[PDB]
Amino acid sequence: NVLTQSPPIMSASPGEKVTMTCRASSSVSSSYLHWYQQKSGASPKLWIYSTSNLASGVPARFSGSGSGTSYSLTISSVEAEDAATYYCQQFSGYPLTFGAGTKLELK
Amino acid sequence: EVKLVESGGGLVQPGGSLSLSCAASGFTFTDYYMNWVRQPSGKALEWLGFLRNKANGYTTEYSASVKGRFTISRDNSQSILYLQMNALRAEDSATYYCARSRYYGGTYRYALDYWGQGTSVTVS
Amino acid sequence: GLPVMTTPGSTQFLTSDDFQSPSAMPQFDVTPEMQIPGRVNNLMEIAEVDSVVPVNNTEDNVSSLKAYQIPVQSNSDNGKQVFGFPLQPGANNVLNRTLLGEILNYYTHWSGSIKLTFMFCGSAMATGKFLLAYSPPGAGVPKNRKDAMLGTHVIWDVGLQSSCVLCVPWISAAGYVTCWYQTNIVVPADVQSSCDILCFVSACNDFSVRMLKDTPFIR
Amino acid sequence: FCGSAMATGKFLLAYSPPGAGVPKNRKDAMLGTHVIWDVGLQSSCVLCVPWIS
Amino acid sequence: RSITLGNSTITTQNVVVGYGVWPEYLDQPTQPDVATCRFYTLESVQWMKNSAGWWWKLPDALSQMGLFGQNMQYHYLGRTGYTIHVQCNASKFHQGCLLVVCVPEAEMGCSNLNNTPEFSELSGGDSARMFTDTQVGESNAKKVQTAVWNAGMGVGVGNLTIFPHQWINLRTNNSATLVMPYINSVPMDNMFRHNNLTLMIIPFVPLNYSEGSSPYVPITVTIAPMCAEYNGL
Amino acid sequence: SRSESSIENFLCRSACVYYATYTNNSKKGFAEWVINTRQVAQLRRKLELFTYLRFDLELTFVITSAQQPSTASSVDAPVQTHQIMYVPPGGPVPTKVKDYAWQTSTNPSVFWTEGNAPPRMSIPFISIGNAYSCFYDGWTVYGINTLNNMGTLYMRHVNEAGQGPIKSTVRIYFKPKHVKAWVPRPPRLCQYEKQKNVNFSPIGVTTSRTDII
Repeated sequence: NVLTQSPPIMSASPGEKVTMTCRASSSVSSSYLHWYQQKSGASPKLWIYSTSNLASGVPARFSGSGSGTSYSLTISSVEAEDAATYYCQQFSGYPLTFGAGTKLELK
Repeated sequence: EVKLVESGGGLVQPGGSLSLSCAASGFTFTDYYMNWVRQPSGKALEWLGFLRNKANGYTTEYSASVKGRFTISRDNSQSILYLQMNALRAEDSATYYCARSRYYGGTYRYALDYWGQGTSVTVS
Repeated sequence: GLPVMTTPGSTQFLTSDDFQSPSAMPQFDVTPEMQIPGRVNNLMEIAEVDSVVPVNNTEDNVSSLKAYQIPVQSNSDNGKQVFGFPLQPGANNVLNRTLLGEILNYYTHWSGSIKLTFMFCGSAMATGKFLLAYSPPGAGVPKNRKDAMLGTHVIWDVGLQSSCVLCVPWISAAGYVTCWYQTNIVVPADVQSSCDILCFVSACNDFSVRMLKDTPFIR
Repeated sequence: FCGSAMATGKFLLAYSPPGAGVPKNRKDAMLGTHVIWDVGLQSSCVLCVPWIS
Repeated sequence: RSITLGNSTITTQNVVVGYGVWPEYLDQPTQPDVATCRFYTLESVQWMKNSAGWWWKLPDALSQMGLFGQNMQYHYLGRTGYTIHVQCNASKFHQGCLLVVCVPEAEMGCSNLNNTPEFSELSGGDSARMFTDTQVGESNAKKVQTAVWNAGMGVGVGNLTIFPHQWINLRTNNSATLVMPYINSVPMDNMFRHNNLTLMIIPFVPLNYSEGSSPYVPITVTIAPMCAEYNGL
Repeated sequence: SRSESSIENFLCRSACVYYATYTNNSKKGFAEWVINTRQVAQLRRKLELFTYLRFDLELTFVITSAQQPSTASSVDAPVQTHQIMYVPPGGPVPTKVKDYAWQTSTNPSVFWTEGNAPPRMSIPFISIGNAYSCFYDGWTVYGINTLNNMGTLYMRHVNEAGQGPIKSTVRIYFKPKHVKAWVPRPPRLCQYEKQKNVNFSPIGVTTSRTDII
């Protein structure tokens, strides 16, 4: 299974509604897809697990949805500290394959 | 609080071997799954393989492309982890992290929540 | 010689006929019989045993052993729906993949009763009380603890017994087998609180099936 | 067994016949003559054994 | 209470008996009684919090147990009946539910879809193989598919109670007993290329406790042969 | 009315279990089918509900023909005659069309011409042991159990081609009779992947609903 994230390059001004997508090559379960966030040369951190449940220590603006083969993530407002990379992870079988990447730069 | 420190990165010639070491602190080591994810510089992530806890009999499941050349093994004495490398190639120039996995409800999801600082392994 | 006459339907092949057939290998002296233990002579004998109901599906505990376990903990509100499931026949309900369900997906007409044996698997020091309301078909689902007591119901003590058996008919709204908190869970200290509940389903040996067909759980 | 009334456990009481060696393992002690002693059920298990000059 | 047999003696105080029939006996076969009928106590396994489940193949864990490992090896053909005692001992502050079931003809499936699992994976010699709570990988060559929610055979795990079984409910119940007759087609079969039974233990409600109690609960399993008969001149 | 739920009313049916073609003139046209139960899925899942079975067997073939495109010049043929050989477990085997193995002594074979009733035959219960074993946890290679082997079938024409080639199909039917069952088994939930073995991919227990209440 491969993950077609779309699109890789986005930029955004503070205050807007921004979405990114994670589309799978097959029908992956809603309980086996998670999200991460990695800063500029920093350790990656879990952000949303099982497509609807936020992690520990995150603000309440982020929420994701989707089912079947396409899954999305929605942020309410762009802030000053969340311009970084994003990856989605899947598991229908081995191996655990990761996504292409969503790079976000502030405006 | 979990704090996973890893060491052993540096120069190595192609065709040789290398042994990494990843230490654990802040939790009982025999209750959480231990993973290993490499990341090439500016490229997408790839997962290698993990190791189960004491209640599952200490088994491993590698990936399909990297089976055999590596070996995940633990020490019984201290909360420490090993990673044996054998017959490296020129394309394994990446950084190596240390991830933990845990239960969320009562089941096992496949996320990796807490990560190490990452040691860098390059070849020549 | 003897005069005969061929009726129509003579040189035909029916898929469900029964005529005496010529043997291919005579004089074979077949291997004799043996009293092997555990013989079944009617398929309703399989349906009498008890099987665990996956009543806690919720799209995330499906591929684990948390599908059979109902979480029960001492909350702050007095009276909330512990679990509940309808009794619609065949339409993806929770009794579909159990042992009673896998036989009754071969026939089209069946009509009888069901034993719903419960079991509280918690500590031996914790008490509590549970309502087990069954709603008859046609009547609405109870949305409250009070009117669930007005219907047919059975109050289930936990400290006295650990299994309360409920009988209910099942035909080919249709009913609800909802369960409500009556009290909290009184525990002593150094005892955990999050106890679980198993559920079983059976046959009450009093229903028949007609009109065989094939199952839809195959390609 | 003089312990608490809430603790359980199980003990093997292996007797070795004379001439045979001392058992150095749990497994072969089960192969000899032995009696398994529950603690939660009873609190005294009596063993009989001959003794010569 | 205090059942004695052979030279080994254990202590009991409700027994479910197979498919209704008590195990009985029938070239010329022999019926040895003085050197085999004893309670072979297997070694104990530890039930942790997040455990998965264990299994033993029945005419395989008794292949090193003393005199029986000779009578299996010197006598290839054979036919026996069994009697199992499973009891787990804990306090009144533990909680959990076990399912003890004894399945006949338990064929297991490999991880790879084209191969078959090797011998040293299907039966540990007098040791418990363990289930897993995840999936076994595909990239391995020969390993048994041990996902616990499908019980290795490709069946629903809740539907396993059709076989001779018993519930161990640590709130009230404490022990379980099974009596199994010899269930096979051929009356005298090889004992080395055949595993005619399998004793499984699966925890449905997992072990939970408070901080201060012991963090494991031991389970002991005791097997006792019956109607042991072999072939040899 | 539980009399329909009896075992005899549950398995004594008929199902197309094989379907093969063969041409008379290609020098490799002859059908071949090993007899087993694990061929079609629907007959398999109803038969792996039990462990040990014992049944007699009933076979019926519906042979039809079809004209292949010949060259020219007024093609006309007489009726065709199909020979359906049976091989018991532990016999010879044919590898070509014209071979000694068809003309052997103790392989019973029928001879059926077209335009008649279809050629039913019946095989009795053929095993050294006392019952067919639908499952086997042990070696003989793992999970084979060479005791319950029921033999093969072989079909070919006997009419040599004169002017126009003819290919023909065959649909072997199947019907157990006088069935006795033993040791019931819970139904197989996952899919089927291989014929000879029991391998599978893991799958969830039940098609899920959105909530507990």
